Amino acid sequence: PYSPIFGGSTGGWLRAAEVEEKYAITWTSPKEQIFEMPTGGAAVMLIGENLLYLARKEQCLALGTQLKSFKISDYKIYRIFPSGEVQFLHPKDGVFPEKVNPGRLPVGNRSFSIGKNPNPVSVKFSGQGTYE
Amino acid sequence: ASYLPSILVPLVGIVFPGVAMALLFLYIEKDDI
Amino acid sequence: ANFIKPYNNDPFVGHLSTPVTTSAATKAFLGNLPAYRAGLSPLLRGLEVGMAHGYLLVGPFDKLGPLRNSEIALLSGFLSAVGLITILTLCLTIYGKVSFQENKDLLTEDGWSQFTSGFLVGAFGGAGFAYLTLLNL
Amino acid sequence: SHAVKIYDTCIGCTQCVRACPTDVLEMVPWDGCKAGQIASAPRTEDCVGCKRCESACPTDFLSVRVYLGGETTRSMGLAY
Amino acid sequence: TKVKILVERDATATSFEKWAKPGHFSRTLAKGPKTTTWIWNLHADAHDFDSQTNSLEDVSRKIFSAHFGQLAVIFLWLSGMHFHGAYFSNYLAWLNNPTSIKPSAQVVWPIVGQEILNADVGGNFQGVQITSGFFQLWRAEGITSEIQLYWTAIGALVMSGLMLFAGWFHYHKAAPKLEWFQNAESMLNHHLSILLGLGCLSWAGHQIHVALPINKLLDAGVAPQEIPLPHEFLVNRDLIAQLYPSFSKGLVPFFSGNWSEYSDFLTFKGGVNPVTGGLWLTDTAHHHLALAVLFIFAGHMYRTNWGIGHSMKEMLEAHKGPFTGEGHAGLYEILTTSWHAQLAINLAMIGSLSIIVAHHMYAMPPYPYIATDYATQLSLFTHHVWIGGFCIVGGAAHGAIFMVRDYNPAKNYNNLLDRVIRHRDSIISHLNWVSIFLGFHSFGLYIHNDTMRALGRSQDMFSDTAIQLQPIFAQWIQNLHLLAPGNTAPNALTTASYVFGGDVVSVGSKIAIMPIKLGTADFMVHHIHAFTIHVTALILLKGVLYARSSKLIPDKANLGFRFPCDGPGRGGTCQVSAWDHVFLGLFWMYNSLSIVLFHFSWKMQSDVWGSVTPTGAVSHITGGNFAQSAITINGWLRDFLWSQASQVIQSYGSALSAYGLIFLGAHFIWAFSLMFLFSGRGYWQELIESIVWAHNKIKVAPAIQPRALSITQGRAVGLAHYLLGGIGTTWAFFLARIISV
Amino acid sequence: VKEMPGVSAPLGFFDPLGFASKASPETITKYRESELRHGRTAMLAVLGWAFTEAGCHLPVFPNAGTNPLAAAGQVPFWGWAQIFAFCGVIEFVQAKIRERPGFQAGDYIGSGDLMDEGDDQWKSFQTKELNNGRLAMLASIGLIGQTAIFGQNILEQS
Amino acid sequence: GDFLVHHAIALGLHTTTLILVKGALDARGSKLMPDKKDFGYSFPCDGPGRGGTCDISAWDAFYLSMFWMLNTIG
Ligand code: CLA
Ligand code: CLA
Ligand code: CLA
Ligand code: CLA
Ligand code: CLA
Ligand SMILES: CC1=C(/C=C/C(C)=C/C=C/C(C)=C/C=C/C=C(C)/C=C/C=C(C)/C=C/C2=C(C)CCCC2(C)C)C(C)(C)CCC1
Ligand SMILES: CC1=C(/C=C/C(C)=C/C=C/C(C)=C/C=C/C=C(C)/C=C/C=C(C)/C=C/C2=C(C)CCCC2(C)C)C(C)(C)CCC1
Ligand SMILES: CC1=C(C/C=C(\C)CCC[C@H](C)CCC[C@H](C)CCCC(C)C)C(=O)c2ccccc2C1=O
Ligand code: SF4
Ligand code: SF4
Repeated sequence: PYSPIFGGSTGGWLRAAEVEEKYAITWTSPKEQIFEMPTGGAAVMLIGENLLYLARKEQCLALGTQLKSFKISDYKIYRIFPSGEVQFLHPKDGVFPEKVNPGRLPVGNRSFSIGKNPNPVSVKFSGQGTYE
Repeated sequence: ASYLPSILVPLVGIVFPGVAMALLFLYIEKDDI
Repeated sequence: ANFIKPYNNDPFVGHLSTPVTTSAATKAFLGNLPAYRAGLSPLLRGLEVGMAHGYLLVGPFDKLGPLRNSEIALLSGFLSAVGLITILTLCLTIYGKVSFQENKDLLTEDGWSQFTSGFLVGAFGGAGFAYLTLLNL
Repeated sequence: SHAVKIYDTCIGCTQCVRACPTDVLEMVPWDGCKAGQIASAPRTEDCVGCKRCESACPTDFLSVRVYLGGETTRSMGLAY
Repeated sequence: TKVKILVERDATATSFEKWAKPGHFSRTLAKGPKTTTWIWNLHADAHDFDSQTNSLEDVSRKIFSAHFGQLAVIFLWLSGMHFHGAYFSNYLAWLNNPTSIKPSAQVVWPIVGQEILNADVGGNFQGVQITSGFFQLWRAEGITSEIQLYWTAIGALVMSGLMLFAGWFHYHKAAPKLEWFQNAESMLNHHLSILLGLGCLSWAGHQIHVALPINKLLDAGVAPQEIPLPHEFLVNRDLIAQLYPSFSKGLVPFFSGNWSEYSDFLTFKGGVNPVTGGLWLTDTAHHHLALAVLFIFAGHMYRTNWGIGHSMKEMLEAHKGPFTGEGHAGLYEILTTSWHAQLAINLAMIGSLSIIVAHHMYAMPPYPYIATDYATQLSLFTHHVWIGGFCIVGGAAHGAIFMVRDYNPAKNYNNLLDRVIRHRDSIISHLNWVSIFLGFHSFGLYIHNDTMRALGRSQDMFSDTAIQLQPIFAQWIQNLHLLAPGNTAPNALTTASYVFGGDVVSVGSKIAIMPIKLGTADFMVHHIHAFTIHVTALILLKGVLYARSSKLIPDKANLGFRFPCDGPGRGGTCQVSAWDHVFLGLFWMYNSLSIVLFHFSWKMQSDVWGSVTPTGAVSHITGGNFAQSAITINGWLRDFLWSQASQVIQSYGSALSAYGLIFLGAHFIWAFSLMFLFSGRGYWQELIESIVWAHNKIKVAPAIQPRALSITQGRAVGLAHYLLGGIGTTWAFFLARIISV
Repeated sequence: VKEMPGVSAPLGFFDPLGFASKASPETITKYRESELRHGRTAMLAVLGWAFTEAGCHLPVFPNAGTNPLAAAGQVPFWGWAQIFAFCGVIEFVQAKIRERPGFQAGDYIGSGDLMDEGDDQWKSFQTKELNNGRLAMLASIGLIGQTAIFGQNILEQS
Repeated sequence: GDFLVHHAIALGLHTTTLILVKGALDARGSKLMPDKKDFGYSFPCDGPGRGGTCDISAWDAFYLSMFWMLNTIG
């Protein structure tokens, strides 16, 4: 239906996509043009909405980078589970991670230089490394 | 004496490793405990 | 024309509908094998597979074994085939007990157990039949 | 999953976020830097451990650091 | 007139200003050295023109003039060879008595006692015995004097100067425009009709007028002094009519169509000349004449300026079937817009052609007295085999480079390249299966034979006196080639080569060439060859296909052609680039060619090369121990390496001592390579940090900071030293084993 | 039917005697199946006759290498029995094919379910097969006849 | 001969000790990895960044020194 015109390749997803998380990428193409598949050789993107399926988030983000840096197209990425659940992944709040977005909260932030971590001997026999 | 090696070498080199590998294979992928 | 098209009309799956992969010849040939035939109890599937693979296995040991040149070559080959069949049935039992742990399609504990019992019986039958045939030829 | 940590030496240039192939990193508002932004790793379950973020770091020593740990299907780079 | 000459006058100014600015070509290196890595980069990107300019015209002008420079270097090398033959060689003495006199054209100054390397070759001469077969080549040309060699060297020097001047002129004075380069039809017409057509025609003329009569007189026993000068064979026709009484008729038969009258010196007898042990000169003359005709004909196939001809673009677009979508649509653009694609094809073909040359030259010795020169035959075979392997792997590498850089999916929609990339997984999986099958079966035959021989169960091995694996197909082909003369090649008096079957051609009591029987050992070794070739193809094809992307790195193309890794993520991502695939393919090519050379050497020493008695009895070098000893790994270790390594290890104190020294040095370099191959960069960087602290403590500190070799450079150095050590070890081994004779 | 492959020829549709004029689709399908089976068998038979005539014989049939009809005797009864078994196995496979709903006469490759779209080139190539097969049928029957009547055998001025 | 071989043995011992002592002393950090101690004793690398860091852990020092130990004992 909305999938880009592709002749098929042996590099698509495999059984884990059916049994584990699969990924989908949607975008809008102003015109019809040829882009390189992360798996196969080449595919034609439809005018308007294009929906594509992949087995790894890295493939989706590589294709998104290709679109952004070559055809200046905005894109969205979702994760589909076998149970039917769908989760929105790449634009987490409608703005790319490079751009600052008020409301985000820091995660994994340490308030001291990297060289002030505790020694391994200090954290020993506890299920933790120096960074944690 | 002079009969034991015939009995044991096959057990130690075939039967013992076979059963040992069977049990280890069962336990490695048991998925519980 | 174009004899290569995406499998299942899904361009994004890792497969292709080549003449080898999806043609009447291959679909009908594989769909009638015991491993995939319809309306077969798993015991019957195992029995067919064992019969096929037991008769098949006596020959190499019989003709290329160390006792091939002795007048007892055929019996040694049969015994080697029996031992290998026993090993393979051990493999099948452990695989079934490891894979399907939490009568039907072959992918179940009881289904696979019945398949393995059938395979053992059929493999011993095939080896015995090969011995019987080769004994006088 | 791997553990990604950002230290306060960061100068908020965004290069680590751009280099990330799995969209693990992002920019969050901050006040300890001139740019007013700092890198964060909210979703490290998608981190593969390529350490591209560290390679793309101007600060003397790697304000962003990656410590490899338990391996899952996502972090192991497996399409299967 | 679509095909036309276009040039730019004074394209580049000639000055030395750039010569004092190393790294000027690349934008990154032009800023000067901050660390020692810069230095290495300057020698690594020197000839990477594509990465220095974004314009194809500039890259094309650089390639053309670099090719001119290479031609100048080759001409200088030829000049040096010919000059050392004329002034420092015993060519005349060898001419007089080729069998006994050992060729030599190199002399060593006595400075440290190295004059021992001046062997007692003969002819009142002392020097290093040469194994380049130059003496046989010169004799085939009817040189018969050192004045001619001197003038050959002078002409080569003048040609080298002309090539240098042409390179300078075609870069800095008259640089052809890009449209000039993109003429595949015209270029092919000119290279086929003239370079290869008229080249063959001119060489055939030389042979008919110079080489043929001179060599016929030499075979008759005429001393070189009494042989009239070659120009004397062009002025008085009767002087040639005595040798070939068909010139008397002149050129009138040629134009009248009665070519049969030339059968005197244009023959099709084949076989080998019994006197010199080489191919008949008349056969080679007819060969080159026929090739000249064919090349001239084939050079008119392509359309250049007059309507008639073939347009390769249409030709490729026309070939498309149901299984391949768009067929060969877009390949012409690929091969006329990217030098890497063309270089890949050309290197693959040159390498395969070099290996074919190596195979054909030993089977049918083309030059006089080259067959019995066992040292020359072995050296030429191994040299050209190595060159062929290197060229094949280089073709693979440049195909990968094209895929990474010059591949454009927009222009390659659903054509052959697209489809190959789209079933690359199946291709590689099946190549992997066939490689494993070949390896298992072939090498397990050897392991099984070794195990049975160790257990005393000789009746259970894969040997002639045991379970037999006869190469029935090869034997059948040999029989057909044996029966060809008179039945399928009625006008050919003798078989193409005596390898297939026939008499034993021996010259001066030495077996020049004899039939080679194929047994179970030949079967096993041939399947070993196939296994190694399939594995090398696996590695290189996998590097080419997965050069742009993979299930690990979907965006590998952005990382470039050669990069160390993509980090320790996804498990580990070491050696994931196509350059690393070439790095491994070089090892596997070296292994396969080592096996090929060992097979050739042992088989020829044990089954072909040897001596004959007046009765006709045959005594080979190793007594035919190949059949029952080449079927186990221990047999190769003992009867080939240990047994034939006696010459090298015992060469000390003789003229061959240099070969023993090089044997040890090659072992040393091979072991040294493992230091780079196994270790990683971090250790060495930290060690260099400590050493730099030591230097700094004494106020010695280079401004160019030292750096451990990059990961890619570490691998490259390890591979280069590994190959040098292996090649040198086998070089010394073969040359000392085949010069103690 | 006129649309099915094989028609393209100087003769066009060639049905002098009425066999497909009113035949039901089942009978026309059976006729096409027979035509293709005979044609393919005849192509292989002619190729094998050429192989035997040229002296090309397997290592296991060393003595007989001159006349195919003569060579047929050298094959023991069990050799022919195994030929028959192999042919019957292939016939069983093809019978299993014909049970599938979308079967076309002689399309044991399932072209209907394989091609992206039905094409004229495919029809022309099927016609090429049918024509070379008809020629092979006539040639094979002629070979056997000319060798039975005149015992000299082909390549011996026959 | 004994003299030359003894000096070769001294070379081997000194080089193996150099490798092992460098590994032990730089185990806690180097200029390339000032926080090496945080990554443990045996880790593959620290990525291709800042020049490449293959075989930078102390375990890699032991792995390299094993070759020299074998060579000198040989
Ligand atoms: C570690 C000590 C050791 C080792 C390496 C061997 C090695 C061998 N024994 Mg001996 N043996 C040993 C102790 C040992 N034995 C002791 C203490 C006894 C007294 C019971 C015997 C009595 C014995 C007999 C009677 C025979 C052998 C035989 C053999 C040979 C075939 C192996 C076999 O059939 O085992 C058979 C051995 C047993 C059934 C008893 C087990 C042997 C020891 C105690 C096990 C030690 C395990 C070790 C600690 C490591 C455990 C880890 C492991 C599971 C990976 C082999 C050369 C056979 C022979 O000579 O063939 C030519 C044979 O017929 N052994
Ligand atoms: C191209 C292939 C080739 C090769 C491999 C050789 C090799 C050899 N020749 Mg032959 N030769 C060649 C071509 C070649 N030559 C040609 C074309 C000619 C014709 C002119 C000769 C004429 C010739 C004669 C007449 C003699 C040799 C001799 C020799 C031997 C000693 C050379 C030597 O070290 O002297 C010493 C050479 C040097 C010390 C080199 C000079 C060092 C320069 C100044 C270094 C400059 C580098 C520079 C800094 C780089 C930057 C460029 C700069 C200019 C800007 C050696 C085996 C001699 C021999 O065999 O004696 C028995 C001998 O007598 N050759
Ligand atoms: C017809 C004249 C002729 C003659 C007398 C020779 C003679 C020789 N050739 Mg040459 N050769 C010829 C034509 C000829 N060649 C042509 C036309 C080709 C192109 C395929 C070659 C390719 C060739 C190779 C690749 C090699 C030789 C080698 C040899 C030598 C091997 C010994 C021998 O008995 O050769 C007998 C030669 C043959 C049995 C080859 C005959 C080839 C036939 C004529 C092919 C004809 C192709 C046909 C015209 C295609 C037309 C298509 C077009 C219309 C579209 C000998 C000197 C070998 C050599 O010198 O190694 C040291 C070697 O390796 N030949
Ligand atoms: C027609 C032949 C040909 C041509 C024109 C090129 C041209 C090129 N190649 Mg290709 N290549 C070739 C053959 C060729 N190659 C072959 C046969 C191989 C197989 C080994 C390769 C493998 C190859 C790889 C793997 C790569 C290239 C690359 C390149 C580019 C850069 C080369 C450079 O900077 O040189 C620099 C030259 C040197 C640093 C000199 C080193 C020479 C060797 C290591 C030492 C030689 C030792 C000597 C023979 C004996 C020493 C004796 C001892 C005792 C001292 C350039 C486009 C590189 C690239 O990125 O291109 C895009 C690249 O990555 N090539
Ligand atoms: C002598 C050492 C050696 C051996 C045995 C191998 C073996 C192999 N290499 Mg390796 N390789 C080596 C050195 C070696 N390599 C080195 C030094 C390098 C550095 C350049 C490489 C680089 C390299 C690459 C880059 C590639 C290989 C590949 C292969 C495979 C080729 C396919 C094959 O033959 O499978 C058959 C296996 C064998 C012949 C091994 C011997 C097995 C014998 C016959 C039977 C053993 C007994 C049996 C298992 C008993 C079982 C019971 C027992 C467990 C008790 C195979 C796994 C290729 C590969 O994997 O793809 C196909 C490949 O791509 N190798
Ligand atoms: C044709 C051919 C082929 C293939 C083939 C095959 C694959 C075969 C197989 C075969 C087989 C695989 C066979 C088998 C058989 C089997 C049998 C025949 C069985 C039998 C059984 C029995 C008889 C049993 C019995 C019994 C039992 C059950 C138990 C016990 C008791 C008794 C004894 C009663 C191909 C096309 C590829 C190629 C060409 C050739
Ligand atoms: C080795 C060398 C050298 C030398 C060389 C030489 C010396 C060569 C020569 C060469 C030559 C000397 C060549 C010639 C050629 C010729 C030709 C190639 C001709 C052709 C002709 C033709 C083709 C013709 C045609 C015609 C005629 C006959 C007339 C009429 C018409 C026509 C036109 C058809 C040197 C020392 C420098 C150095 C190193 C390299
Ligand atoms: C030894 C070694 C080093 C250290 C080696 C260095 C720094 C090379 C030193 C070269 C010297 C300074 C030049 C002089 C060398 C010879 C005396 C002659 C010149 C040889 C060629 C350069 C022409 C690495 O940096 C390295 C990096 C990655 C993997 C393996 C290794 C590795 O094995
Ligand atoms: S690359 Fe380094 S300095 Fe730049 S934003 Fe990321 S952590 Fe901060
Ligand atoms: S060990 Fe070296 S090549 Fe491998 S991932 Fe680490 S830095 Fe890259």
